[PDB]
Amino acid sequence: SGIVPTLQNIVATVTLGCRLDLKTVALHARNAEYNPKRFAAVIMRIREPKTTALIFASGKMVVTGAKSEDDSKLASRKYARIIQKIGFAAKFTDFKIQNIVGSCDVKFPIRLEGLAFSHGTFSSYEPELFPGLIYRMVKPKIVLLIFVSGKIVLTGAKQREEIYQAFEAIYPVLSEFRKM
Amino acid sequence: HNGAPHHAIEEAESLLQFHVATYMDNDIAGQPQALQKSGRPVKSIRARLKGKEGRIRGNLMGKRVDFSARTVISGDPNLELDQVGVPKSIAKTLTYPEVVTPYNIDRLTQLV
Amino acid sequence: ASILIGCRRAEVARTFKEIQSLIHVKTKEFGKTLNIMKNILRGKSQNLTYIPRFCSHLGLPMQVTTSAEYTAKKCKEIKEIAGKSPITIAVVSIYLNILLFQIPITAAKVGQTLQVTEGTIKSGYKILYEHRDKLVDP
Amino acid sequence: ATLKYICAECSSKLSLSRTDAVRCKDCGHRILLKARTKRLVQFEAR
Amino acid sequence: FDMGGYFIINGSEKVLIAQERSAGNIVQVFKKAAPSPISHVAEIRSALE
Amino acid sequence: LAINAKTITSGLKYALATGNWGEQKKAMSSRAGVSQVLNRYTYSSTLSHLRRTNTPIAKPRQLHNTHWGLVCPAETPEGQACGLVKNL
Amino acid sequence: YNVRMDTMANILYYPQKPLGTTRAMEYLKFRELPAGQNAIVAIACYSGY
Amino acid sequence: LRMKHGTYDKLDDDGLIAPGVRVSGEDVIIGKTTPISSKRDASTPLRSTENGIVDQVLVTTNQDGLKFVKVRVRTTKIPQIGDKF
RNA sequence: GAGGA
DNA sequence: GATCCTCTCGAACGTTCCATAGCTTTTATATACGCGCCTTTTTTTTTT
DNA sequence: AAAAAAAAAAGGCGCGTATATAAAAGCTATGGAACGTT
Ligand SMILES: [Zn+2]
Repeated sequence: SGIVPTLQNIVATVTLGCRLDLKTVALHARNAEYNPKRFAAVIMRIREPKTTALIFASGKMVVTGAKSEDDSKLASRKYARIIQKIGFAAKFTDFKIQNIVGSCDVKFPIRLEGLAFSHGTFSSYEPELFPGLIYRMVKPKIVLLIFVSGKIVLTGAKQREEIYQAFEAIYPVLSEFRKM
Repeated sequence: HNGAPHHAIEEAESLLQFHVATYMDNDIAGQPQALQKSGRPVKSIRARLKGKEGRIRGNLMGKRVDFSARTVISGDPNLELDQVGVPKSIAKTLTYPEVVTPYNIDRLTQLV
Repeated sequence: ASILIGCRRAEVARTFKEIQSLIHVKTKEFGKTLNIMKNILRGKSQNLTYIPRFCSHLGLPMQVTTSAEYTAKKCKEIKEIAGKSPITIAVVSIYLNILLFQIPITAAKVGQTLQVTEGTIKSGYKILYEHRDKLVDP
Repeated sequence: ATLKYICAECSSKLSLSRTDAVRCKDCGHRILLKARTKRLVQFEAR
Repeated sequence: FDMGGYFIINGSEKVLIAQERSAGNIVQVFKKAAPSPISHVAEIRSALE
Repeated sequence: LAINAKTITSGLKYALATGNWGEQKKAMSSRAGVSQVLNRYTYSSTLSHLRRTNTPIAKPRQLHNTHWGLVCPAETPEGQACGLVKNL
Repeated sequence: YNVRMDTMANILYYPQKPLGTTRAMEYLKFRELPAGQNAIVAIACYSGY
Repeated sequence: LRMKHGTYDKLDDDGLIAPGVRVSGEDVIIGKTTPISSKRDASTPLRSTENGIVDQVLVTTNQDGLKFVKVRVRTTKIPQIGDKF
């Protein structure tokens, strides 16, 4: 065991607590994107940290695309200021971790069919559909996306250890349903 | 009790009446037969008794009994007119209950 | 979900795609539903079977099928990209056997018959030719 | 050899545990015979 | 020596007994008994083949 | 797409296996008695079976002159069915 | 018969074709699958048995 | 808990009698048991009247994939006092 | 189905 | 009705329109592995 | 003979498959209403 499921992404929503002018942000801001016919969301991205700001008409701004919690936070604080840089009285309010997407590798194929027959209470392999396996640990509430290549993808989390602590309790089962 | 759409009541009433009817007699003339999930109609009570192996003629006026046997017969001119040659294996099976008296107690002891 | 449950329990091999060709399920909500249903039934309480079905669908004889059987049996122990959704591995084992033989069922017919990739077969065949060492019974 | 089953069609030999129930491995048949015993059965010449 | 002529259902050989029936499309005339009011009848049970 | 073959398949099979000529839902209203089990007791019994003949339900039990040469004047299962069952 | 597996088979040991035959029995393959033997019968009242 | 009171000694582990074995009475010929879900006996003794030799035992799978078995018993019948001719 | 008588 | 025995089988309807929750909206990502489809690659082709 | 053009596809990523979160903004459908309609 002892494999850290590296967070492949971290999501975070921050509310500006205001109401911008969506056309105004499109014309004035530089790293901004917003299309009415598709979805009324401002597509704002900053090069450092490289995340995306899912800014809606109601000031709900989502920070996605970082790999760590604070990068998804640091980008947000930059995100709010650049909105303030437009000329609005935006405010960095209501920051929260939304989701932590993460994957790992075990370097050995796993008997997911073995995982499914004994741990079918917990396993789900769809070789015809999904080359991984969905192993949802209740405590912590983490889903282990368990691939035949060994890719154990973990997400549905806002706690960094929750991804980590769940794996430490699941590797022996993969060694149970391993080949070599 | 739960509201009376006044003429679904008859639609269910006649149903109940029909059910009881065919239950006591599945052979009402000018009727459907209450079938049972198989095509075979239901064996109402009345048909449980109808003649020729109803209860009466089949289980009361005549039944099937123990202590009996059945076989092919064969003539024999060395049997007294009233005798009958029951084959040994049969006699090994049919029995007759004697009562132990001083007259037979020894013999019965030998038998047992 | 329950149909695949019944087939697996009675040892019947059935493709999600076959089941979906029976029923419009969108296959993704189907995946989630089968997952949850399997978990429910596990609370309430082996991939070789697919070979002969496709052997029949392609019209293949029984010795060919048993050659494929032994190939698939060794497939589990021949990681080195063994299975990763082993339906592809089964179909490539079939392709190995037909190429070992002289059967005019060239990849086009088998692919269009089994709704499989014309390229994943050769992707498997790449490692299959190296793997050829551990596949000769007689 | 000692025997456990016979393929019906191929008329060869075979052995099996509680495994498969079919497949004269050569012909892959589905009917097998129970490979007559060796109890040296006794018989009465009459 | 087996001569065929039968079906195998569930592995049990079944055989269809020929059924006899009256001929269709044939006109027939019958007297009727005294109690009836009709003294004669001509009947024809026409049917498509 | 979505044609219930099992309808025809099972319908034919069931009808043969029981001989109730009718529908699988028809229990008694279906005519029965066809499709017996091919008496194979003795070769000749088999042959005779395959050429048998039935009549449901006018003196039909009689032996009419027109049977000459078409139906065996002799063979018939005396009993209730005497005269009804015939053989070619 | 020894290959069929059906209920209730009865096979004679030493069948014999009849001595008195009819032409037609040829077509019934009877004299190849006979169904009895030729006993030396004697018609007599021997011992009333 | 449902032993047939006959004689199970004949058959082998697969609940079958090898052909050529002599049987009689109501010796079981098929040992089939059912789970209670320990497990009760649902064997198949042969007819209490008769006896003979197991002739040939055929094992196969049903149409649907159920393993299923046919057994044939051989017996010689000599004419007796009552037989019909 | 079977069916003997 | 229609003998006798074995033995085999399966005010209701419209009508309007608020009120529930969803869904679906993009967008981060691990894998395989599907078509998708660009483009240049690569030929085949036509004319000079 | 030689130039130039006409056109198939190969291979690569299309995105797309599923898998899993996490976010409410056009649309859907469910859920609620009782009063217009005979
Ligand atoms: Zn064989």
